[PDB]
Amino acid sequence: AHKKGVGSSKNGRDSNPKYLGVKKFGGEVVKAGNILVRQRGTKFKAGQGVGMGRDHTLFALSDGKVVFINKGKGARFISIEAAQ
Amino acid sequence: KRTKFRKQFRGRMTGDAKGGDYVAFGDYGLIAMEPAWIKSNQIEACRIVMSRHFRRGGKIYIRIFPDKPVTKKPAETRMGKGKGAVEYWVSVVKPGRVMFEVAGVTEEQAKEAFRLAGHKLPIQTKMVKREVYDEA
Amino acid sequence: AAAGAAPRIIVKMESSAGTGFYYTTTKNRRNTQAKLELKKYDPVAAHVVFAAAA
Amino acid sequence: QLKTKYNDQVRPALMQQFGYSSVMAVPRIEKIVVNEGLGSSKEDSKAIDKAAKELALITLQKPIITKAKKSISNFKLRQGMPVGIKVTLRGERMYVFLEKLINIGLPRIRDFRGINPNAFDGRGNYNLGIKEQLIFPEITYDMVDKTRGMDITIVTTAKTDEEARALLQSMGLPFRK
Amino acid sequence: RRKLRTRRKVRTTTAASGKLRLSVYRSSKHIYAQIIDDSRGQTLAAASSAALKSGNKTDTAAAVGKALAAAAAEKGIKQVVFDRGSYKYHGRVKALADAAREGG
RNA sequence: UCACAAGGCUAAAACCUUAUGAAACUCCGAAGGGGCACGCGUUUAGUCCGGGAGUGAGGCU
RNA sequence: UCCCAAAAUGUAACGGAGGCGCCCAAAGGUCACCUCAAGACGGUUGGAAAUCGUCUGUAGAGCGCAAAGGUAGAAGGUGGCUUGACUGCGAGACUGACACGUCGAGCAGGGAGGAAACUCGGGCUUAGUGAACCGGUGGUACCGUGUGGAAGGGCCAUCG
Ligand SMILES: [Mg+2]
Ligand SMILES: [Mg+2]
Ligand SMILES: [Mg+2]
Ligand SMILES: [Mg+2]
Ligand SMILES: [Mg+2]
Ligand SMILES: [Mg+2]
Ligand SMILES: [Mg+2]
Ligand SMILES: [Mg+2]
Ligand SMILES: [Mg+2]
Repeated sequence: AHKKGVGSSKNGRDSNPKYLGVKKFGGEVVKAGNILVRQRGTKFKAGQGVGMGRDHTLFALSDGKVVFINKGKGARFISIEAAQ
Repeated sequence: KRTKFRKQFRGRMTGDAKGGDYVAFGDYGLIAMEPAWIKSNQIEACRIVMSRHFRRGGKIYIRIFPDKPVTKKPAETRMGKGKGAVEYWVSVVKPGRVMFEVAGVTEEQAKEAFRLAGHKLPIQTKMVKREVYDEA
Repeated sequence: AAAGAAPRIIVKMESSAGTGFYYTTTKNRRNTQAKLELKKYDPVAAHVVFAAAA
Repeated sequence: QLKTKYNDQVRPALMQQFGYSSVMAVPRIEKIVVNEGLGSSKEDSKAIDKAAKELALITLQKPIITKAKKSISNFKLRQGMPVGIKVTLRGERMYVFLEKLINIGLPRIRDFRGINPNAFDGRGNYNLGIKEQLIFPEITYDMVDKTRGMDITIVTTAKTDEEARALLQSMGLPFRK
Repeated sequence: RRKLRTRRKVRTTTAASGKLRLSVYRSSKHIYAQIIDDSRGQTLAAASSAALKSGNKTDTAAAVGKALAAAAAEKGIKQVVFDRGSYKYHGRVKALADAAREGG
């Protein structure tokens, strides 16, 4: 006549969002200590003027202007060059 | 028929047929015309039809193959509580894709064995014959 | 954390300096077995090494 | 030692045999490598002690315990535990132990008529491991417990197998024909 | 095997350091100890040892350390970074060091 | 990586030609989108401080 | 953590899979050194797999645990010395309705490793967590009800 279940899911679950990616893009002014990429790994390597926290977070060290170096795929660098 | 080990469940979407529209392994070939789903048993049916009509032995190339799991919820359940559990298997045959290749048989034989397979099929078809040397 | 705590325990590293100051971290008892001996700063002087008080 | 000079008298022998445009472009001998892979079934600390002793007393050089590559198949295997014993001999002590071998080794071998002449390192080298230990200059059954055997691997800097072969034999070596 | 050299090489932060890096090459019985401003593709000072050597083969390290550092006085170089090679900072290249490390 | 069509080859795997599927494959990879600078060119909004809210059942293509 | 998620972030479902509520006194700091899986030829126990050698070998391995990204000029394997798994702070950003959360240059005390430039305020990273309240404990001498004490509170630390 009717049915009695009984099944469910073992799924559903997921994890709260991890707002990643670059926050500071090609040709952008930058204050000292402004963050420029959140990333899982070495996706973007620090160049001149940019350091890297343990989160592999890239944060700029001395003001200036942001510049993206794509060195042919899998090896890429972000840097600051000050204006003048 | 089935695949042997995998992941389990899937989805659905469509546009025209990737590869391959061309006639390898044989002299005569049967081609989809419609964006169907094709179940094992439907092929199984075409295989057995053509296999009988050719008797011994001819040569039969069943190009298409059901890797796609389709599910169906239990009988009389209110939606949710889960995803349906693998009812059967389909092969997402898009238009122009060649489903069948037969060779070692006359044109007549090929026509017939084809037509017979066609009437067992969810979708319109067309037979054709080589020249498609995009590669080999 | 929780009571049962068989491996790893919150130990407190109290100074020899007799200042009052201490620290806290965790030791496994599988590998420390006896005691814990560490050399950290003291803010009531400058840098005087502590032992694993209960 | 003396053996070195004999190599240096094999050198114009192979220069003359092969017509080499250079004297360094002639087959030489790089290291000797002694392996002792008991383990797996022999998990005894006492036994690897004994292999250490035996090896140190014949080869006059300390031996390394080459552990398990951490491959743990169905049968008896595991992570990081003793399974083999290596002693790499090159240069002086190579020549000393090797002369000990042609001199007192294969001669004192129970039922001996040469070794396998069919090709080895088709790259151009040559190994050959050798069984029993009760056939020795230094090993005695009157200074051990049970009975074992080992592995031996030379590296002829040859370019093929005929040239390796030649070097080996004219260095003083038995080829069972 | 090239790993030691490219290792310490990248480990010398090229430009962003500011200081100048200082090559060596004691593998042969001749060296080359160059002084480089990294960034600019240019090599500043330098003091070899194959244009007469006195005679010493490895004893002369201190000599070319002192000779180099001597060139460094004139050109005006007071800051440095020690770009070793596959060379494990011990004797010879340590001599070249200590030598330049006082005779600047 | 997982799956898969005919054949070769070999003791089956690997490998060779032919051939193909993929949300949780990717050698690649658009259209589009997003950030920043200008306004090189049109137009009108914006932002902040303070008072008053209501809304938090949505519906179809 | 991955897919859904429509190549910026974000995005629901009783949608599709899988882990966590720890662990490490070395698996941390620094210094120095080493390079993987796998197949082929030949090798005493072996002989599917053991241990040795030669050749190939950009990752087809490893990273305590899930997976994703990452990584061979090391994060991977080994050794020396070690307690930065440190106090007093925090320019400036990421991120959230709030409370939270995350990254962090640089200054001081004062130390570790290095010959040194230097690096170190835990762990390749992302889970290993609990706001207040009332209470335990070590320091502190801020308040202490006529005054001087003491009970009691307050502060920093810290445990449930
Ligand atoms: Mg191409
Ligand atoms: Mg509501
Ligand atoms: Mg609502
Ligand atoms: Mg809605
Ligand atoms: Mg989008
Ligand atoms: Mg919503
Ligand atoms: Mg209350
Ligand atoms: Mg108190
Ligand atoms: Mg009190």
